[PDB]
Amino acid sequence: YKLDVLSSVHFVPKPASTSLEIRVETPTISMEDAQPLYMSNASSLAPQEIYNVGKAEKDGEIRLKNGVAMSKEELTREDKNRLRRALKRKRSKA
Amino acid sequence: RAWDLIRYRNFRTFTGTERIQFNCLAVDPSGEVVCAGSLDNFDIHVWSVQTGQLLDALSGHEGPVSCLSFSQENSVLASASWDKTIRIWSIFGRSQQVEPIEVYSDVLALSMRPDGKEVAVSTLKGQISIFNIEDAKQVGNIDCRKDIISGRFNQDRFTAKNSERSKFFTTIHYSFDGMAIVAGGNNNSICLYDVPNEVLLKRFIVSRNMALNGTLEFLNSKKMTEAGSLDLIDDAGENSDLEDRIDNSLPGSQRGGDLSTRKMRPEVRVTSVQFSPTANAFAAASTEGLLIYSTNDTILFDPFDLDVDVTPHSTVEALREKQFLNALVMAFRLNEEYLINKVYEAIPIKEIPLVASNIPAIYLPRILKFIGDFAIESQHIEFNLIWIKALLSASGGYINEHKYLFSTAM
Amino acid sequence: SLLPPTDPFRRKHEQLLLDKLYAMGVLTTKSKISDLENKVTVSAICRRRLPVIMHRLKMAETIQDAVKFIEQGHVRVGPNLINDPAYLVTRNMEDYVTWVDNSKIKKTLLRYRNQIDDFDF
Amino acid sequence: LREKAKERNPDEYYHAMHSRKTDAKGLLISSRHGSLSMDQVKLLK
Amino acid sequence: DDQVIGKARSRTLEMRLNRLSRVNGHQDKINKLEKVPMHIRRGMIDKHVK
Amino acid sequence: MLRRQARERREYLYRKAQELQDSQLQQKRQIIKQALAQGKPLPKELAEDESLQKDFRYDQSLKQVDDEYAATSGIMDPRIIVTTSRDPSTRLSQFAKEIKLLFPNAVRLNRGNYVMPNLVDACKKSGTTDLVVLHEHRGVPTSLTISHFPHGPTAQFSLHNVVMRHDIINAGNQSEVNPHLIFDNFTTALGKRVVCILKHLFNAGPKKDSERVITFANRGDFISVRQHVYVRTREGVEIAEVGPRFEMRLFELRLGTLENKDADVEWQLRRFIRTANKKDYL
Amino acid sequence: AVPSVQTFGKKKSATAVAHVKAGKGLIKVNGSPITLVEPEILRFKVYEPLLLVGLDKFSNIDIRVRVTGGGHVSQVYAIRQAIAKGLVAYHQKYVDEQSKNELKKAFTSYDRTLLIADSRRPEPK
RNA sequence: UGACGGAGCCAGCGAGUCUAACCUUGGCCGAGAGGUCUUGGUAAAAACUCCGUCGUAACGAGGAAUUCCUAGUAAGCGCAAGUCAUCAGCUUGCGUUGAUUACGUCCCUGCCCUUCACAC
RNA sequence: CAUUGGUGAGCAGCGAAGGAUUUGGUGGAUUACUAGCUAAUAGCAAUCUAUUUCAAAGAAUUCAAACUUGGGGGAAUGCCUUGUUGA
Ligand SMILES: [Mg+2]
Ligand SMILES: [Mg+2]
Ligand SMILES: [Mg+2]
Repeated sequence: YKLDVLSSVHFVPKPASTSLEIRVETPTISMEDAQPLYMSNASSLAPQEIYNVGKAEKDGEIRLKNGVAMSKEELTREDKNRLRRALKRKRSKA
Repeated sequence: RAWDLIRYRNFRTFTGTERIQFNCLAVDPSGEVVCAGSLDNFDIHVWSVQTGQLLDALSGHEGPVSCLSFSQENSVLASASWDKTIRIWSIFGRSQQVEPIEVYSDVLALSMRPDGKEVAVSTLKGQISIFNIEDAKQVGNIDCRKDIISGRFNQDRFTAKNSERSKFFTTIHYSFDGMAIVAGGNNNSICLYDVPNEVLLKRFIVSRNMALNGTLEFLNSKKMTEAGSLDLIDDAGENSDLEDRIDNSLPGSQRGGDLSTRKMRPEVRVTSVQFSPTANAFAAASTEGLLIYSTNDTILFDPFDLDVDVTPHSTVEALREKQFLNALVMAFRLNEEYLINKVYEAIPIKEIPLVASNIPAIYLPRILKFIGDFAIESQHIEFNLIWIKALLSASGGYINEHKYLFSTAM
Repeated sequence: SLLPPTDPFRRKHEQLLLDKLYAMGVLTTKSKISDLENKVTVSAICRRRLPVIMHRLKMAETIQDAVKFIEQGHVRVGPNLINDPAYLVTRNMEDYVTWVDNSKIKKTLLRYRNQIDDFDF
Repeated sequence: LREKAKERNPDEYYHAMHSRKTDAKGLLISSRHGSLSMDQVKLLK
Repeated sequence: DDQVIGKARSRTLEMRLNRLSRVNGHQDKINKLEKVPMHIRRGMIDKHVK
Repeated sequence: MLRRQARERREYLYRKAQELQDSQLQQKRQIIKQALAQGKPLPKELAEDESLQKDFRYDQSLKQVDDEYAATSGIMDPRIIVTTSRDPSTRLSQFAKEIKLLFPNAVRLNRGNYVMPNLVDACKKSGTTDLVVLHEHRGVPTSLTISHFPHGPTAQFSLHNVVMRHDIINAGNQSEVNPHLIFDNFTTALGKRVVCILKHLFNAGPKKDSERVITFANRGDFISVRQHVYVRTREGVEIAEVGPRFEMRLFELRLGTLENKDADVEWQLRRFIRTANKKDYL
Repeated sequence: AVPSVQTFGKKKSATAVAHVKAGKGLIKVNGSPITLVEPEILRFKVYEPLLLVGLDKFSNIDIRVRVTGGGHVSQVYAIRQAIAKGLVAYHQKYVDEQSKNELKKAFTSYDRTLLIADSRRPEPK
């Protein structure tokens, strides 16, 4: 602080770093300052954040990000192979 | 840092690889590209909003980049530097092109026309030069060194007239119509110029506080003594409380610290100026605070196209005779807010479509301005919506042809 | 120094302090950590004041002369005139120390070499 | 000498610049010996 | 060595370096008593001896 | 810019001269570190040096690519301009294009009436990393100089046995992937210096299955430069020449841009010394 | 002292130094009248300032231009730039600033190169 | 879009007591070495502007194919230097005059990449 | 030939009981004008002070009080804290 003020804040920025923050769902009005007005009424967490369609809880079920769910019993064999191959490519990228 | 106002989250943050201080910023109209400049890099860093990746670094300036702006229509990027030059970057498109334009002195500020066809720059010489972007040739120049009012500081050993401390404008902005420029700097003046005719419409004194250092051009000779200015003597020791007596000032600090750190009086200066998108007003950030100047009161009598026959009495006679269009037009020719309001509310709902279709094109911008200002605080929500519906349907095409005449009203 | 020599925290902060002080110009070299004690002095900070840097850039014949020119409003750093002779100039900002455009000193510099152009002035 | 030329600071100011003069070509002119008033000339004549 | 911090580190390092230096360095140069006034040092020695 | 570049060079030059003075100090600290770890007695000079022992407490916590290239090594891809001498012949223009294709991020620029100070100043403004200038004798390339911006070094080579790809019929088009690099038989410090200069002309991080390889093979100070395309077979590798062939011999290396003829020479070829033939410097 | 101003015009290697002072309308280039400037085909080029602002303004000043370096065309452009800059500077220093603004407006409207140097610095691509 | 002659006139690089021919005819002096003189042959800024005169065996601006090229760029003109590699059957610099056409497209040909809000 | 170098000798032109340059002192402004003193609900302004004294009220265990120190290492004798001895 002292050196920055001495140099009239012409310093060289610090090296960048990454840190984690926790955001708690709350009404957007609370985050604002205290006055007889509010600007936004939404929630602090987006709908994706509250719920993301993920891996199927049941083993026999297959669930995708788009929300489509298929049980392994109903899938035809050609579809099982197609989904298995699609699984391989996704894993290979990651 | 990008901020999302609906949820108040810093949804993204951009940073250069070499950790450079950023002093200016520009955002694409599409909101998909962000460019920032620095006073120690000489390059313009560009980021992608969706990804956060540094798309590219624009090079070519031989001095620090002082300011940036995207064209709202053409989407070109205009940058100016202390390199005494201006460069127009066509970053979008298959081929990247740069068009440098030379200027007589260091460029301190830059404003982009809403049309996107011209750019104005304030130079260290106290000049506002307007250039044509497509043709890259100068189209106007406004001299401003004489207009600027700069005060002598208590610590200065040289006169204000000979002082070259701030005789230039560090910030400028167009009016949304495109016919006026409002300028400010590290000086006690805000000057409002008219672009097409290159004249000073008006000058505003930012402050009249003798506490601020730069207010006065001439200082009282009684303060001067054999020791020096009586003001420069520090009277902190006289204060009774210890906290007031403590001096935490660093020897050479000029900026970026608390007031206790500086040890010198605050200096009257305007950091930024802008026009109101929706009203005939402008706001200037200064030391004391954000001054807002507006034309709301409208006590002035500024008639348009009067004749002897036009009179406040005559307008009321037209209303009683049920000549609504003539009553409304004569009210506009007088340009009296109360008379416009009286005629506006006296037109029956059945007659609104007939009147709206028959209003002359010259008075169309005036009615739209009145409705917007009147509707925001009035209680007649439905009546105003009926009028707006009639006006847009009747003269929607005309407003489209002239977007910048009707921008603030719309 | 009293932290263990192999500590990652010790090495990080010591380099950061060396990085910052060199940028200000207080420290001439970044190589040796011992410089933070031996070569950190008031003279090192005073040597970065505007009058001294003018003297080293040969803008003035003496530090006293440089102070007078600053007090007389001939010196600007970037676009800002500075009449404070205690302004500390970082290494990056030493490039922008120069005379004011309408300074009588600039005219003498250009007039001496017969390179004065009155269009600029 | 070339390095001195390249590293020259355009803003270097010396008080002697007033007394010293430069030719049209750009070279320093040096007086061989370092004008006479009429009263001096009348006595010499 | 990695765990030790504080004055223990500073006093440990100095003791080690003095031990190594004693072999080849001249006795006068390697060890020098810090300058103290006589009336203080004689007082310090007397109290320590007690 | 010009003021900033000038000061940065002076600070860089000043830093070096201090480092040469500090080299003795660094070795002294190494002796102290060894003695503490091993327990052996210190030498007499170190034993009586009280200042160094005090300094050692702060300097105990102290720990490659060349200094010019260290800042951007593996971070920013190079930007290269390939140019020629004034009024180049048709063959030199063709060869300059081949060198342009050799480096992934090279751009060919016409040198008609460009001045050398103007050329380097223009390239420094645009962020160019290296500049390649080619010379010829009656349509035969003879020399190749590589100037690394903003402050050097400038390495000059003489080309022999040049076989351009234009001399090949039905050769086809080149592949422009980021190529793999082979630097064979570079041992001496000068050899490492040359390798660092040549390595940084290419993009960092080629794909593992990249099918293009560029090899610089040192054979008695004559670096053979070849470009090959390979296909991994079931029992080995099969390669094919893509060209061009040429052998480049370093004869000068200066610490500055090619414009500055006054730049201090890092290394030069002494041809008339009596023992010139015996030793190979690279 | 006689009020005088000095200006430079430059085009490639050609450099022209213009000295503008109070006088009686005496325009000379390299010690000869402006009417003798060569090549004749480009003579009106060097006349362009004199005609654009009118000869009446020059009736109260003397201009002396000395040109060195470059070829014929670049020398002509240096002369015209120097003349325009000298006139503007003289009207700035020893006449009202209103006339300065009018002169600058006229010169910039006709050809901005009269005032600002036309420098074709290389731009790599 | 000529030749001849005259006139006018415009550059930037470059400065080691270092810069530089050959073969003959003969006089004189000199012990010689050689010195001096005499003699014939061979070799070894331009563009630009103005004015005056004449006058419109091989080859008369180069086929098929193929290559290169985007602004102080292509092309024209001359002047210097020869910088430990290369170069004089030439090489590298320097200035002067200075354009036409594109600055769009993935249609063809190759190379390459992919499969933290709001809105989509 | 050019001096936009110095020093002089003179015209044209301007031109009402002279003109030009430099400098010391004081006065008025440089913030927006409701009068002087005191023991001040009134006296004085020529002061009284020969009524100017009494009465009433008025004293936090805050009985706390360096927010005030350039860095490293100590501090014999001092000083601070804590216990302890004998009155
Ligand atoms: Mg060419
Ligand atoms: Mg040539
Ligand atoms: Mg060549």
